[PDB]
Amino acid sequence: WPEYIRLQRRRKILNLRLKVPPAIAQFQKTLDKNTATQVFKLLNKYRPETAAEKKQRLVAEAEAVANGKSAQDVSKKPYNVKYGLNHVVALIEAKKAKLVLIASDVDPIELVVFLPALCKKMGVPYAIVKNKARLGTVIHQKTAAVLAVTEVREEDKNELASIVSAVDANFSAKYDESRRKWGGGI
Amino acid sequence: YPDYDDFFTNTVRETPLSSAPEPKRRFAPSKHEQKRILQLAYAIRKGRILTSEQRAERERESQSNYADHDLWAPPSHEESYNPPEEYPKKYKSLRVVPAYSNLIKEKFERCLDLYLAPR
Amino acid sequence: GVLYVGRLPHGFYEKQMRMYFSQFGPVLRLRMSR
Amino acid sequence: NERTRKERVEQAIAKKEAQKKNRKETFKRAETFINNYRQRERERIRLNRSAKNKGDIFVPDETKLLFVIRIAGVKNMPPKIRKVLRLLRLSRINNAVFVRNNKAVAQMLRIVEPYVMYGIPNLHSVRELIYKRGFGKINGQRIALSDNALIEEALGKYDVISIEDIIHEIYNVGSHFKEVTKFLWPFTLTPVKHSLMEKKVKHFNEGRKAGYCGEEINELIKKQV
Amino acid sequence: ARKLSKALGKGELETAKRLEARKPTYSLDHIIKERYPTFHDALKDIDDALSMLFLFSTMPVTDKIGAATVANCERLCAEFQHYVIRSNSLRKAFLSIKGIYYQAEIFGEQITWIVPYKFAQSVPTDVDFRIMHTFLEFYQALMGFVNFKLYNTLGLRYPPKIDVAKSESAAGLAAYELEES
RNA sequence: ACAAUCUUCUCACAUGAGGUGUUGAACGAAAAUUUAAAUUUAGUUUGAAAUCGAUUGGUGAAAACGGUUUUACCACUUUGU
RNA sequence: AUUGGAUAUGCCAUAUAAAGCGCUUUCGAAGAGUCGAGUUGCAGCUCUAAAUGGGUGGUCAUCUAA
RNA sequence: UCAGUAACGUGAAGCGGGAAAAGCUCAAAUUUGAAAUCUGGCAACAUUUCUUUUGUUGUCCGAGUUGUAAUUUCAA
Repeated sequence: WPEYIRLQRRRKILNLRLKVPPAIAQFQKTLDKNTATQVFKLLNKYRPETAAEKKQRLVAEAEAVANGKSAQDVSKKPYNVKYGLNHVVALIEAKKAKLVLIASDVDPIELVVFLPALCKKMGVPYAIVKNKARLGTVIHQKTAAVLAVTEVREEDKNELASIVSAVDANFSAKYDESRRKWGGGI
Repeated sequence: YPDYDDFFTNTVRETPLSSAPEPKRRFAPSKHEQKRILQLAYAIRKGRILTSEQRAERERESQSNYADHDLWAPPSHEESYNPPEEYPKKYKSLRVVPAYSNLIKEKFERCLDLYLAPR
Repeated sequence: GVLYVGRLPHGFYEKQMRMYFSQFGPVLRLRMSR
Repeated sequence: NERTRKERVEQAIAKKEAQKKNRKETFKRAETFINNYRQRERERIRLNRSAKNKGDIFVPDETKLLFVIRIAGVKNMPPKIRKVLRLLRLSRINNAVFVRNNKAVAQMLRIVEPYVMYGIPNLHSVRELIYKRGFGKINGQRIALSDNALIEEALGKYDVISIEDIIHEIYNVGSHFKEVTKFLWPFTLTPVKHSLMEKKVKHFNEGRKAGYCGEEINELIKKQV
Repeated sequence: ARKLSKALGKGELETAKRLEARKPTYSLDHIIKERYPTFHDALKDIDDALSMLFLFSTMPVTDKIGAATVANCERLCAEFQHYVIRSNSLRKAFLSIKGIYYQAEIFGEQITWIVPYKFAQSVPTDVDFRIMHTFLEFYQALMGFVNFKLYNTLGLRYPPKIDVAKSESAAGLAAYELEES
């Protein structure tokens, strides 16, 4: 074996053989396969505009202004998913977010360990999904840590009230005692 | 190893937390874009940015590259439809002549011989 | 055993369920009430 | 080293059929069937709507023949749809055959328009289509018409000896056009995946369309072969 | 392709479209410079390239073969047919069993090219089309470079103007109008 | 592919004629019909909510051997051109 | 000949912007194995904080470290 | 200078008098009506203590939402 692989299987197992505190225990019990395929289907409309094609619409916005036309008077308030850890902590404290999504593999685990406790207190329905990179693909990033819907348009409000009800009923309604007991030690 | 003492986060807080009022810059066009538009708009008047139609039509005169500049500043064996020298096969009519399917394998073998067979 | 699954998407038939439940095992009886 | 090249090719033949036989019995997710019961309900509604109080057709005129191709299919289709597919000779998708335009044909052209795309055939395109994909059902076997001797042997009763004479009886569709198509097995216009994106897209076929393509049908034929 | 699959594998369709137009393509200029020094020597080795240009120009579209390059195979052979007809370079012609073998002579070098009949061909399933698409690309440059030379030698346009309406009507060399440049 | 074809008018003439299409469940009125049964059938209600309560007339399309089983909106223009 | 900050003047600028100070029925985030105590030669070892708190000086004054 | 003074042979410091005086920058509050940020590759335009220097603009990756800019540093 190489010099590093025999570490790469051992830190896999020392997360199992030790006593995981109940704060960290919930970060391995995770939203399932099925209900984690509709959340990202709703989000794949509300992606942030790719930075290359936000400029593309900006040169198409700045060419008519150079002639006399405009669209700022008729520009409706935009929509997208809201990301970034520091922007989503303030979206929960202000009770603006409605669905917080926590990655299950943030490397320093303290970055997100207060979020399932903050979402329980502020009444923001939450779920812990796999693969921080899977969130990163949503927002044109390498690794995202968290996302949040704060406002979908009137088109998907009826869809969102249904998909949250799948999030509480599978993550929050279940997983209710494994978050209240220690983990690991297998 | 006790259970999880959620003595505080047991309930739900109903209010928001930060009390400073909502700023006015969340209810109007993004003034950072409006500054960004004016940088692009100015750039058109100085003619450094080709515009959106110019984004399209200057791609279309390209991708036509077929030798636009000058770089230089065995035979048949008398075989035909009615060959009487020997009696391949003799074909009475050109319309009755079939298609010799071995030419694809023969020409590829000759092409592969110049690159793989030695000389 | 018997089951009474509710909140199905409208139009779902026993032909749809028996095609799916047979992947879980034997499907003796099925009744889509109307 | 042709012996080792053939043996490795023989080793390549065995691995291709093994994975084709091993990849079997894929489980059906609960999403597929409920949509199938809906897409079939959509086709049932599309059939009765186009039949009841809709007994009129568009029939793009100025063409004695038309080009109709089933660009796709319906999983567990209706019994009337499949029999019509058996009637229209497009039993398999991506099959190529030109049919004479008629009022009865337009009824069939409006019957499977949800599952097939119609249009008009070009003059020189059909001249190359027969030259490229002319594969008649020779003794029931879809053999290519590589020589006019066999064309004169089978279509001698129809007074057709050459492909040009067959095309002249097809473009200017005569009485032998129906018999020539009866003896000819339909062609297969499988869409060609050229670029690197064509092999990656999820169940895409270079973006075919549905309806009366018209000149675009000739453009589709232009990319067909 | 390991940037496109990164784009296609992350669902971003637009960067998957923006990079295939700027798909990096090498140029075939300096690789025909050194291997064929003289145009007469290039005329001497123009038989197999033009024959291959006349070979794949009549078959159906293959996966490894280029559909757009088929039009290049149609345009290059027609230009070779139009320029030779304009210069009356063809001297000997035989209608053999394989087809019509045309023996011409342009710029001093006598060249023989074999052309087959337009028959209902089928895939041989044994010729490496991957190796054929590469070899045809090596023959696509010489067909155009000679057309860049022959049309300049004859005063015509390189490439000549092609009438699409006559091409859609299958006029052959009449479509590619050999207008004097 | 949990993507998909439900009608953002038509036709005539300028006046017409058309435009077939809607969860479930609970609730409950008083009248008319139609042929005792059915039909129309106020007002309700509610999370695309549900825990036995199925009614049973007619039309035929394929396998099968004239019976037989299979359709999960086959409806009276009545299940495969 | 290289170079300084200026003075006047020419052309550009992009300003849909930025800044000073009133006025507030509103808010006002502040640095830890550090502070601190015990203890060996400001370092070592053991232990380990708080928010009108914490530090240094006479209940007050004065400061705002890591 | 306080001063060989307080304090304990060692030995300051405050005040006062001079010289010189210039202040400030981050972390911690959401840009969320839009990562507005930056390195790099290529190409044009300059420019020089300088053909040797130093930049601007266009363009393509890349860094960056585990936080790059604007804003603020308690005097507020």
